[PDB]
Amino acid sequence: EVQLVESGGGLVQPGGSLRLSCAASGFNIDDTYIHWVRQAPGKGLEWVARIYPTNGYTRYADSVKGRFTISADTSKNTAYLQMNSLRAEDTAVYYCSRWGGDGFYAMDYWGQGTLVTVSSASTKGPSVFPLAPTAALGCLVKDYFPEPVTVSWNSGALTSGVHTFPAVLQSSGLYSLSSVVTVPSSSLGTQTYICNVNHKPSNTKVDKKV
Amino acid sequence: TQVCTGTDMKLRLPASPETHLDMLRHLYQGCQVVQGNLELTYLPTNASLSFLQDIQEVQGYVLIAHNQVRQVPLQRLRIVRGTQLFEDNYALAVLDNGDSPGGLRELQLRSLTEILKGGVLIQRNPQLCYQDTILWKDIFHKNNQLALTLIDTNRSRACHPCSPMCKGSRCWGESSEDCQSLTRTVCAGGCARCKGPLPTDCCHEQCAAGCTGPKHSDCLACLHFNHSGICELHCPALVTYNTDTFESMPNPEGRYTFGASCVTACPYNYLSTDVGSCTLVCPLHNQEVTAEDGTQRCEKCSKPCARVCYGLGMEHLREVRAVTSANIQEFAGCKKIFGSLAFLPESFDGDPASNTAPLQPEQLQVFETLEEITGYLYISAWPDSLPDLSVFQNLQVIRGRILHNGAYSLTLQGLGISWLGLRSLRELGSGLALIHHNTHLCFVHTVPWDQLFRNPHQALLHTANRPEDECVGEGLACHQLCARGHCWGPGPTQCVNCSQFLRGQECVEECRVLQGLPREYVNARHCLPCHPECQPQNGSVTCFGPEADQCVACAHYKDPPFCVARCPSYMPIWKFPDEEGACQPCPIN
Amino acid sequence: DIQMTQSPSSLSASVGDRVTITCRASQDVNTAVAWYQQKPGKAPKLLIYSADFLYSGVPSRFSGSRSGTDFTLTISSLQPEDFATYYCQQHYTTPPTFGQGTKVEIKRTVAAPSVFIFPPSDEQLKSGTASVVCLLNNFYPREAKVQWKVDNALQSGNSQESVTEQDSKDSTYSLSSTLTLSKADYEKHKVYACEVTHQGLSSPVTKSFNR
Ligand SMILES: *[C@@H]1O[C@H](CO)[C@@H](O)[C@H](O)[C@H]1NC(C)=O
Repeated sequence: EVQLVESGGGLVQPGGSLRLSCAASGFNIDDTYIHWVRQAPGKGLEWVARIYPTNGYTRYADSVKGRFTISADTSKNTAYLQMNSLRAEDTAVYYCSRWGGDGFYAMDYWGQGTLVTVSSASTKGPSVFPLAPTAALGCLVKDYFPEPVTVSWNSGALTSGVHTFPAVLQSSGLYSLSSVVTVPSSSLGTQTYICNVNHKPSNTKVDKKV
Repeated sequence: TQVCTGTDMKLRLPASPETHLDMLRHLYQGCQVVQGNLELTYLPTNASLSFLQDIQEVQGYVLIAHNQVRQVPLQRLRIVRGTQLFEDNYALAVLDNGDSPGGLRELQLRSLTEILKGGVLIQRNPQLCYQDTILWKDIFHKNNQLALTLIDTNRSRACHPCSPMCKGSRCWGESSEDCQSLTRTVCAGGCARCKGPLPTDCCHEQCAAGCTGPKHSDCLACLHFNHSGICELHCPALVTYNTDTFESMPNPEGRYTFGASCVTACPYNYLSTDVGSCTLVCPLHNQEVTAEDGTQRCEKCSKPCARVCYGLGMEHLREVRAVTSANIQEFAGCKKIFGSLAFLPESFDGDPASNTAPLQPEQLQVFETLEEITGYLYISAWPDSLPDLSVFQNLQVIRGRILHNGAYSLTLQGLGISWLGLRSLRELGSGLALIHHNTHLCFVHTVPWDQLFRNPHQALLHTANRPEDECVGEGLACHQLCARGHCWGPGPTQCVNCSQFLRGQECVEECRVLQGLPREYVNARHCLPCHPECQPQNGSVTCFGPEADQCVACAHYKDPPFCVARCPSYMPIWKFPDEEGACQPCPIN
Repeated sequence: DIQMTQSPSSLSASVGDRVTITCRASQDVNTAVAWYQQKPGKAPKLLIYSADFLYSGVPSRFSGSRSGTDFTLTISSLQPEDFATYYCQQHYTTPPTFGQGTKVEIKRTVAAPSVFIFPPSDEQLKSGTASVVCLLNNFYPREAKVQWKVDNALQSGNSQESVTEQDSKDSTYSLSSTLTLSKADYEKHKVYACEVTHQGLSSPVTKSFNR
C-alpha cells in the first residue's frame, strides 16, 4: 500500500537552513520520480523540485534554484529537500508526491505535508482556558507560536459536532484559536469533557477539563 | 617559520647524497624549534651549514655523526628535551666525525644549558677538543642527573687552553664567548636554575635552562608550555565548568597543546582533539572528521568505530616493510589509507614456501580507488611493463603525517617509469618529494610542484632523471590543451587543468553541441551526452540536459514529458501512438 | 515554460447542479493534463489523468474533457462533499505547472445560527487578560455581522473573528468572535453583549451575560 510521510519542518530563522524528509513506503523510489510541491498559506500549489533516484538526476523551479537541493537515499527509500538561505516567502506546507509509474506522469500519491515557518520570532507554548457551558462548551487555546496546534476531544472518542477554528494572528504576533463542541445538556455533570491540545513545536500537551 | 619537524634516518646513508644537504637546508632554514630529532650526518668539509643558526630547542635528540665538516654552528641551541633518545640512552650523540684534516674541532654549544632526558655520547672524533672540559652535570635536569655519559677524549691534535675568560677552565671552544655558563650547580638555596649565586638570581619554577629574571616571563626555555610568553605547567583548558551546575562552557582563553606550546588553533595538517591536543594520529576510540574549510578533527566514535584501511607502519601492518602479494588484498576497496605504502624490490619477489606468487602488475589496480594517503608514498621498485604510476591516478592527497626517514612524503627512485601519471594528486600536506635515478622519467619539469606543497619548508629534490633537453628534443612535452603547460604525462588525459573542455578525462577543443554524434550538452566545462531519444538538430543545439524531457525534439515517440523509443505496452499501462507522435492510454480497462 | 490559467477562481453552485471548471494552456500540451482535488489542510488527490481518463476510485460524476488548448473538469451532480479547491496541471514539459485553482462552495438553503456566549474563565482572569467569546453555529449563508456592546456601548477593533471552512455534509459555517480586554478594563462593567445579524433570523439576535 503506497504511502509517503514527510518530516523535518517547523520554525527556522530567515537565512537559516532546514531539511525535510519523505519516507516512502509500499514502493521503491528507484522505479519513479519524486517531487516536492509546496503551498503557501491560503495560496495554490507550486511545484518545486523533482528527482529520479535511479541516477539522481534532478530538476528545480526558478523560485528555488541555487538554494534548495533534492536528493534520494534508495537504501532507506527516502527523499530529501535541503532548503538553505530561507526567506519569509518560503513559508508553506511542503508536500512530497510521487509519479505513478513508468508511463504514468500524474501525481497519484501525496504525503499530507509538513509546514515550514520562516520567522525571526521564537516558540512559545499555549495557554489553555476552558469555555464553560443542547449546550455548547469548548477550549480557548491562547497565545502560541508558531502553528500548528491540534485539538481533540476525549482522546478522540468525541468527534461529532466539533468545530476547531482556524487560528487568528493577533497584533501581539501570537496565535489563538477556539475549539467547540455541542452536547445534549442531559449529559453535563454525568460525562467527563476534556480537550486534548497538542503544540509539538514547544512539546506542550494540555488536557483541559470543562 | 619557527617550528619544523626533524628527521629519523639515524646513521643510515642518504640515498641521494647529491641532494642531502639541500634537504637539510629546506628543513631547518629559519627553524627555531625542532619538533623531533636534529640529525646532521654525512656532511662534507666545505658544507655551508648557516641555515642552523636559529635552532634554539630540539624536542628529540641531537645526532651529529659521520661528518667531515670542521664545525656545526649551533651556538643558539638552548635545550634538548629528549622525548626520543638515540640508542634509547642519549639526548646528544657526537660520533665518528673525522678520518688540513677534516672533522669537528669544537662543539661550540655555548647556549646548551638543559637536557631534560638522556645522556651524552661522544666517540671517535679525532679533531675534537674541549669536550672533557664541560661540567655535563650542570646541563642535565635534576630529574636526569644519573643520565649516562660516555665521552671519548682520544685525539689527533693538541688543544689550546680555554680562554682566560673562562675561570673554571670550562669551555665549548677556545674563544672567550665559548665559556660554559653554569645554571644549576651555582644556585642559592635549592633552585633548579639561576642567573647567578644570589637567591634573587633564581629562576621561576616553570623555567628550563635559565632566566633573564625571576618572573615566569623571563625564562630562556619553558619546562612545560610556552603560553604566549609565559611558561606554564599546562595550557588553559578548552572548556570550563559552571561552579554551581558544572555544565560545560567553552573557555575563550582555552588553548591546544602543540609540542611545548599553547596555541589557538592546531597548525596545518594536524588533528584537533576533544582532549585539547594537536596530534598526527587519532585516539583509539576515535575517527577523523573533515570540516567545511579542510580542518580535520579527532572526534570520539559515538558507536563502534567502522572499519578503516591501515597502511604500513600502522596497527596490524605496523612491522611490515613493504607491500607484497601477501598483503595486497588488504587494500581492496580503499579510498583512504591510514598509514603509508612502500614498494621495495622485495615487493616483486614472491614467497615460494607457501607457493605465493610475486606481486603481479595487475594486482596493483587494487589502488585505483585510492584517494588519500595519510602517511607517505615510497616507490623504489616498479614493474618494467608499467609506463607510469597510473594505478594511483585517483590519489588526491599524500598528507605526510608520517615521512620516510622523517623527511620525504613522496619518494621515487630507480624506476623504469617514463612519466608519473598522478593526475589527481594536488596536495603534499607536508614533507619533501625526492625523485632521483629514474633514467627514462620525463614530465618532472611539467608538474607544478609549488601548488602541491603547503608550507615553505617543502621542495622537490630531483637528480639523475632523464635530462629535460632530451624530453623536449624527442617531443615529450605537455599537450597543446594542457593549461599553463602543466601535465603529469603525455597526451590529453594528463593535464592538471584543461584550457577548453573535458569529455570524461580527455581534454578536447569543443563538445558535440552542433556537429558530431552522439550530440552533447555542456555543464561546467564538461561534455555530457544527450539522451539517445533526442533527435539531433542541424543548425542548433540538440538537448539542454541529460534527461529525455530535455530534448529539442524527439527521435521517435513522445510520452509527455519524455522522448521515448516506444509507447509502453502501478496501474497496468497500455498506450498507443497519436498521429503526431504522442502516446495516449488505451480505452479498454 | 507553459502556463495553465484557470477560471473561474471561485464559484457557488447548489447541490445536484452541473459545475464546469475551465483551464487553458498557453501552448499545445496535447493530453498531458491532470485534475486534482484538495480539501483544506489536506494533501491533493488525483481525479483525472491524461485529460479525460477518470482515476480509479473517484466517483463517476467527475469527468474531464479537452478541446484544443482548453481543458474542462465537470462535476455532473454536485454533492456537499465536493467542497474543495480544484487544480489543473500540465506535464507535457518539465517543469510541471499547476493552475491557480478554483474554489467550489456549495450554496444551500438559509440556516439560522445558534448563538452562544462564554465569559472568561477564572484561570485566565488571574493572568491579567480577559477574552469573552461568541459563537455562531451551523448557519448559511456565509455573511453575518457580529458586534459587541459592553453596557450597550459599541466597540471597535478590540475583537477578532474566525470562520470555519464549509462543513462537508450539511454545507454550513461556524463563526467565533473573541473580544480581548485586560483585567482592569474588564472589571469596569457588568453586562457583556455579543449580537449578530444574519439572513436567517428576522430579528438581530441578542446573547449576553451579567458578570
Ligand atoms: C614564548 O612564546 C613567544 C611567542 O609565542 C616566544 O617569542 C618566546 O620566546 C617564548 N618563550 C620561551 C621562553 O621560549
